[PDB]
Amino acid sequence: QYTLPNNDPNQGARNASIARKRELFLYGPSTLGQTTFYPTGELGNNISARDVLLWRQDAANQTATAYREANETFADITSRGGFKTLDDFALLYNGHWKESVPEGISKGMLSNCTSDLLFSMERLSSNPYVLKRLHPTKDKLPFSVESKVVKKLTATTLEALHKGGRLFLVDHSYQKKYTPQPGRYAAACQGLFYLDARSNQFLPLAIKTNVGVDLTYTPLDDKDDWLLAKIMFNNNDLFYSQMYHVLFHTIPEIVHEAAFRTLSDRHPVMGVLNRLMYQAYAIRPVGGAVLFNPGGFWDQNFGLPASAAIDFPGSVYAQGGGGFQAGYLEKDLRSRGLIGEDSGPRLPHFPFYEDAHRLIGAIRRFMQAFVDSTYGADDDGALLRDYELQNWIAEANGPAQVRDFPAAPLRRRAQLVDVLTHVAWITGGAHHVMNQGSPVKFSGVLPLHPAALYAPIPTAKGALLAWLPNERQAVEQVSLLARFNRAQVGDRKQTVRDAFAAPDLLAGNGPGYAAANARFVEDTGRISREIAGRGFDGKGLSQGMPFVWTALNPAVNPFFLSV
Amino acid sequence: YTLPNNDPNQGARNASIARKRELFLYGPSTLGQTTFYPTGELGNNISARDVLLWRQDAANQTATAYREANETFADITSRGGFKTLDDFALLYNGHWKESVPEGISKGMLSNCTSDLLFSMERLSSNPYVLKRLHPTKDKLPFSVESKVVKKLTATTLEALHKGGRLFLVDHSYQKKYTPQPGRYAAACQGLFYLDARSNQFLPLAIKTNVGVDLTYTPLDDKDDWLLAKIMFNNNDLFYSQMYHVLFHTIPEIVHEAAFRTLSDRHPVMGVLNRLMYQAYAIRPVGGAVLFNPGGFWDQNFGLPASAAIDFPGSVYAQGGGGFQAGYLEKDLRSRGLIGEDSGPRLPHFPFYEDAHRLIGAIRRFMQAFVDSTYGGALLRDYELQNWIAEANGPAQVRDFPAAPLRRRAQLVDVLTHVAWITGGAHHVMNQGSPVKFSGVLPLHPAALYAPIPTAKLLAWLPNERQAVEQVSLLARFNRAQVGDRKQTVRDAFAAPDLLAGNGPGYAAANARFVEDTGRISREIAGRGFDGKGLSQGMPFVWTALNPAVNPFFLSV
Amino acid sequence: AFPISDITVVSERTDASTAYLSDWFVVSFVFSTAGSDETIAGDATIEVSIPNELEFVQYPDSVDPSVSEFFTTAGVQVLSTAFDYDSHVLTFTFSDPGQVITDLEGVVFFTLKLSEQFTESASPGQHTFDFETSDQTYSPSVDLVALDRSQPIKLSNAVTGGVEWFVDIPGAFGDITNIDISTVQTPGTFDCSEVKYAVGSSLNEFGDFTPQDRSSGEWIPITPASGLPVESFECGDGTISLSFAGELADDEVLRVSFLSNLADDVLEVQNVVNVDLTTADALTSFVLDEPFYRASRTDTAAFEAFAAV
Ligand SMILES: *[C@@H]1O[C@H](CO)[C@@H](O[C@@H]2O[C@H](CO)[C@@H](O[C@@H]3O[C@H](CO)[C@@H](O)[C@H](O)[C@H]3NC(C)=O)[C@H](O)[C@H]2NC(C)=O)[C@H](O)[C@H]1NC(C)=O
Ligand SMILES: *[C@@H]1O[C@H](CO)[C@@H](O)[C@H](O[C@@H]2O[C@H](CO)[C@@H](O)[C@H](O)[C@H]2NC(C)=O)[C@H]1NC(C)=O
Ligand SMILES: *[C@@H]1O[C@H](CO)[C@@H](O[C@@H]2O[C@H](CO)[C@@H](O)[C@H](O)[C@H]2NC(C)=O)[C@H](O)[C@H]1NC(C)=O
Ligand SMILES: *[C@@H]1O[C@H](CO)[C@@H](O[C@@H]2O[C@H](CO)[C@@H](O)[C@H](O)[C@H]2NC(C)=O)[C@H](O)[C@H]1NC(C)=O
Ligand SMILES: *[C@@H]1O[C@H](CO)[C@@H](O[C@@H]2O[C@H](CO)[C@@H](O)[C@H](O)[C@H]2NC(C)=O)[C@H](O)[C@H]1NC(C)=O
Ligand SMILES: *[C@@H]1O[C@H](CO)[C@@H](O)[C@H](O)[C@H]1NC(C)=O
Ligand SMILES: *[C@@H]1O[C@H](CO)[C@@H](O)[C@H](O)[C@H]1NC(C)=O
Ligand SMILES: *[C@@H]1O[C@H](CO)[C@@H](O)[C@H](O)[C@H]1NC(C)=O
Ligand SMILES: *[C@@H]1O[C@H](CO)[C@@H](O)[C@H](O)[C@H]1NC(C)=O
Ligand SMILES: *[C@@H]1O[C@H](CO)[C@@H](O)[C@H](O)[C@H]1NC(C)=O
Ligand SMILES: [Mn+2]
Ligand SMILES: [Mn+2]
Repeated sequence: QYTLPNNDPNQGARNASIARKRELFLYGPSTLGQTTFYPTGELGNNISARDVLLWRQDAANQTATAYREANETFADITSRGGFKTLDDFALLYNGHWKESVPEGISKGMLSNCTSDLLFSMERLSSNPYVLKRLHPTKDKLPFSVESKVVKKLTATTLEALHKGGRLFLVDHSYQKKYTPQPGRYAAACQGLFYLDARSNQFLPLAIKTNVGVDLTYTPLDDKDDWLLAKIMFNNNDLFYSQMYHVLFHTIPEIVHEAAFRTLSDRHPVMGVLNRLMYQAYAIRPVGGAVLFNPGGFWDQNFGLPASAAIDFPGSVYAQGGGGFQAGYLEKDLRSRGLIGEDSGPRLPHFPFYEDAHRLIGAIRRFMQAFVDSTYGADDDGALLRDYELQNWIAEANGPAQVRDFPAAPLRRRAQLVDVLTHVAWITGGAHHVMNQGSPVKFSGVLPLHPAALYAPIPTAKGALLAWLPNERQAVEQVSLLARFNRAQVGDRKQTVRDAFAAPDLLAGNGPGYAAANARFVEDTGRISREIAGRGFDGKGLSQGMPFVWTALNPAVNPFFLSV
Repeated sequence: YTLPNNDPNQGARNASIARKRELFLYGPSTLGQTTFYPTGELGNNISARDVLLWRQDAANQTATAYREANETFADITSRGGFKTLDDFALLYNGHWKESVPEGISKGMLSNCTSDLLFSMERLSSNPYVLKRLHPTKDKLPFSVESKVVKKLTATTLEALHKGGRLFLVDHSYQKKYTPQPGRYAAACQGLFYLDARSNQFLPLAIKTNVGVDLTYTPLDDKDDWLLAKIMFNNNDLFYSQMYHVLFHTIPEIVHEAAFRTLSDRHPVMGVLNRLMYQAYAIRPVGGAVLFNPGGFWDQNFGLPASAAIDFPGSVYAQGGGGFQAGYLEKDLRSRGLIGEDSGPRLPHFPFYEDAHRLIGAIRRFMQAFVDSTYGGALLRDYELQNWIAEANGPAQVRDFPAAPLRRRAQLVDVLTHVAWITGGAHHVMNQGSPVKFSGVLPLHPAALYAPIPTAKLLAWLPNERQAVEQVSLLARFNRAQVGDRKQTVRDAFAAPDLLAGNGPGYAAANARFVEDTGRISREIAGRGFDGKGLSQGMPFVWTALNPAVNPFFLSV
Repeated sequence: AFPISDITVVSERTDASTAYLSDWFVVSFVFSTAGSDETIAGDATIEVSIPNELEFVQYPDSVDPSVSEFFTTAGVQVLSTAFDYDSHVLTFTFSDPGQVITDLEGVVFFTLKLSEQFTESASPGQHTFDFETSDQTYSPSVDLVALDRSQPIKLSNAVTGGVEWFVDIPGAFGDITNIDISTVQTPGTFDCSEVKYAVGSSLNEFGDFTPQDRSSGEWIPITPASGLPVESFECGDGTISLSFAGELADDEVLRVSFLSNLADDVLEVQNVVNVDLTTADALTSFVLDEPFYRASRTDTAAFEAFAAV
């Protein structure tokens, strides 16, 4: 039922249907920011509207549930007198959100919230896409610290830590360009981290606000000053993750657009891409209508206005970001210096990389068997003579204007396997680290991770609940992030393990497809049992961290870009 | 509060209006395509303030309703769910005691099979769509087998038509819309007639206008006719909820024009601000939680929120929503429902009766208010003339009195109509009417869950969870707190800052209004069934215009 | 054959009848007297043929390991041995001029390898070796078993250098999620430019596979720059540390190869490999201390009883 065009008798009719798709499914202007073309035309609008319909019916249950459990949560907090201290923020979570967030929020995220190791390790797990190692000579120190502070904190110097390849940087200073909404405040933090030889641990060193009087904090500051510095950084990091992942939505969309304009609907790769891009064309329309509109959910809850949120992924794209091959797992991490001994020592623990490496392994095994089943050989003339595939590549590189896509002509199976692996990895993995249930479980857990700051950025070293949301605002943050989660994915059979198990794909693709599918189901069964069984060792650590991180669990995540 | 005519600080008074005009702007229409909505810094600030007041004033009701919904669902599931159609009483008997304290309508459950109850709803719980068929200017909608017509009515369609006795509710415009997956809908037309034998308004026929396009009558099988009424009520609920958007957006644009022209210390502006309390919350809140994709409308109604939002803009795009066209007597006699020119009189028009009393009280107060303010002095109130000119010009208000406004009766008309909408017309369609009358299950389902029949019934109605969710939403449209907050219609003009800030004539008028609406509210609260089981001539007790129950403002 | 009472063959690795095709086989010649033959020794020779499948292994290239003198535990000369490489006959020659030996108790053994010619076409399992004397044939038996794929194993391979070590991790153990490996050895020097790994899923009838160079797997070098599955990698002159995180399939074997260059005057190498496996639902440790040997070996202190007239 799905076949290649190479030996198709009805090739001229197949060509005709493609030519008619190309008249009705058109590249339109970028929406939801300025990145990638969004489909327009009669057929592109029909597809967009079908996806919005499916999304509408799939969001009802989770939305209603989240509002109900938010109303209950607020009744409980209010009845207990509200927040008198930072520990009462646990009332926001204990015993609540059982239906919206069945797995609960991160084990250890509340108990150990003041832990510096937990604050540094988040940059290698919850949001691993920003951290970057400082090259000893090709990068300079972003900011300076009083060397007496550096010596008492690290037992060495910034110069020596830099020369030794042990300094790492998170740079959110670009958010200096934005102005908070009135009654809201925000910094533009740069965080400096280091790998400590004394303990073999990735640790926080300093935080520079880059706003106002521009203070620099350290774990040697007063307790509340350092804690508040970490809160400001977490605010900037939340803004970053939420708005950079727009690109995790728009790079797949454009790759699928170019494919839909060139591959036959009966092409086996078209069917797998359609499966992975399930409902994907809803995210820009829905987000534009309720999330980033004037007074929408973003404006209601976050510090920076929706206009700044929407400007950020376009600025990234305008500076050259969002390359397709640039985003392959190891290519990305190696470009940031996070894999192996790269002009410095090896990170002892990179939980995102390890979980990612396992899951991507399962996906790549499947994709390899899928490509071999379709084209029939070993690790390539059948690929070269698939004019639909070659058209897809030319179309991507040309009219669709995809960045950093494998050049045409595509000569090696390994290239196609890379493309298909990276798409499945975005929709069933990378997306769910930044968005999906990750903000409610890890990235946006109060009090350490507030969507907005409610008191002005300090001007000296003195200080608290005043920067943090009040009871209603806190419930409203947890309620929005709970609305990014999808508790029903399991019963809907829309989990990452079921990604390739669509009945029409099993019925129309051939025996090799179904064998690769069964191996993928068993592999992701192993991976999901490993992740769900996670807990703390004898040092209170999980993957070297004071919290349990499960964002890449294939039994919990959907196989598509669901929010 | 003071007219500009003799204000010593008239220069600063003008300057404040210049500033407001520079910061409070007409913006693109939201919640559909009807009427401008305020942008600019001051408009954003007023919008946000109303939205915050609205959320604060919604907390109690939504939390209460959530826990009562969980109670109702636990009890229904423990009692074995719906097996009979009579099992829907489980949904209401002994539940929703705080979120709907007055209970749902007396008789709506016990007499739910009554044809008189079904037809009399078009003259009470939603009176805005029925229309008399003119003998020669309007044609019959469809055919009905003459045999059936004679058995039912003892006469013929042509005789009823010629004698001005045929009435129509046409919902076939909804055939333009496609229901959400797993839900279904008709595009019904209901034909009703004023039976000369019994002097009762009665149903004659219902035509679905979908599929095989069947036509039901009360002579059909029990479940076929009953399902016809159910489908009609489903269309009628869509209409009432989506058409009442104009009850929000037309007062809004009048108040936007007023806010850009009247001083804040103008007495008409103080009365308009009191009536439009929280009004600018309704479109943003409704956009964020009601008609957002996957919100409460999607969760409950058969048609998606996109079609819902399309409907008021369609009404508007065809000349609906005229301000003066909405005046109670103008509307009812445009539709041939009142006026002896139109035909034989309806013996019972509950909505017209209660509306005529209530609008009488409002109008008497407004006429005393205009007299207190003005006494000539109308034409010299250049802020007022600026309001009329602005409403007809930039604000694009439709069918507003032309500028210059010369007679006091025109201003009395405007203020009376605005008060009538925020204190009365809104609450017939919205507020607590859906949960008490318009959307009572099983006769008034928000969605149908089975395909429309193709030949001559729990499969169509919601299940246990979906029924509980419908009563939950409709119960969250109610505000059980309006009495304790002193925000009823009886309190409409008794604001301290208004009483104090206006004048003695104002306070005299207000005490008059409180007396009148007290009489009205006791009258409506004393209603019950007489010797023949009727209230206002209907098999149920309709109370949606009670001034001691309704809010004075467009609250949800 | 007197005074030969028995000829036994076991694996030096297992010390029993189970052996790999790659094993050193201890071929033991038991000498006893319990009748009252005189054994015409010294002057006397005992010829025993070695089956062609067994071979002496020579290191250095010029030293014949079969040529030796054998003594009592107290140091008395008893006999000397030499092997004919053309006829495959081992000759024992006593060193006692016209002088009857009354008592003889001892064991002469040599360590042999199986020939290539035999192992190319060999099949599991049981194989008997035929040693012919003059009055009797001795036929000890050994089971040629396939590689143990139920736990981590260690394998030696002589190369021009030269030991290549193999550490095999069978996926059919876990459940395997993490693998920790460390090796220490004296006196070799590890070549850190030559650490590599492969993952194979085929396996032949002897449980083995041959990874292909850049079915069976592909050899993948391990450098500081390498990423997952490599979690960590230290290589010093006498020690290597290595760690893996990844999914080892039930039908797969991870094979780590590390080369050790040796001085030419080295004949024997001590080597341990600790392997710790982490398996979902614990931590299982293994020690693999099998040495490496370059040549056929014996023990000259071979006889416990000896007496002549
Ligand atoms: C469906 O669309 C395909 C893509 O447009 C067509 O592929 C084209 O087919 C042509 C005929 O097979 C190829 O022609 C080549 O060039 C000349 C033409 O002037 C011939 O003599 C050559 O022998 C021929 N083959 C070569 C050079 O190997 C086109 O090159 C080819 N285009 C692409 C992009 O692959 C299909 O033909 C078309 N199928 C049908 C049934 O219409
Ligand atoms: C609203 O919620 C409050 C508690 O949050 C609850 O007390 C209200 O009930 C009413 O409170 C009034 C006090 O302001 C009281 O006079 C009134 O009798 C009481 N009514 C009932 C039925 O409990 C809640 N509902 C309101 C204010 O209508
Ligand atoms: C809303 O979503 C929840 C979660 O998927 C649904 O609850 C599941 O319903 C299926 C249907 O039989 C059961 O098999 C599961 O056991 C339920 N899971 C849980 C955690 O309760 C619920 O039914 C959905 N509600 C609606 C109206 O669709
Ligand atoms: C992170 O939090 C977890 C859970 O709150 C801590 O684990 C608990 O530690 C206490 C004392 O060490 C034990 O009595 C509990 O039994 C542990 N709970 C679990 C579920 O294991 C952990 O110690 C914290 N880690 C750090 C570094 O502070
Ligand atoms: C406040 O506004 C009015 C309207 O512009 C000002 O002026 C009078 O406007 C009327 C229109 O109703 C004109 O007919 C008159 O000519 C205007 N009066 C003049 C020019 O004296 C009024 O002056 C303003 N108040 C102040 C204090 O400037
Ligand atoms: C788009 O959808 C409409 C309604 O389903 C249909 O009439 C039209 O043919 C569609 N156009 C396409 C699929 O190109
Ligand atoms: C309660 O639910 C309503 C919707 O029913 C929502 O608007 C409101 O924000 C919720 N309350 C809280 C405290 O989140
Ligand atoms: C709008 O609100 C902000 C925040 O309170 C305030 O600073 C500003 O002055 C307001 N604008 C107007 C026109 O009142
Ligand atoms: C509340 O009600 C919903 C359905 O209305 C039900 O699924 C849920 O389990 C209930 N929760 C509790 C705590 O009873
Ligand atoms: C309507 O219901 C009420 C209460 O159940 C009953 O007393 C009355 O007789 C009913 N009226 C008719 C006309 O059936
Ligand atoms: Mn997303
Ligand atoms: Mn309303």
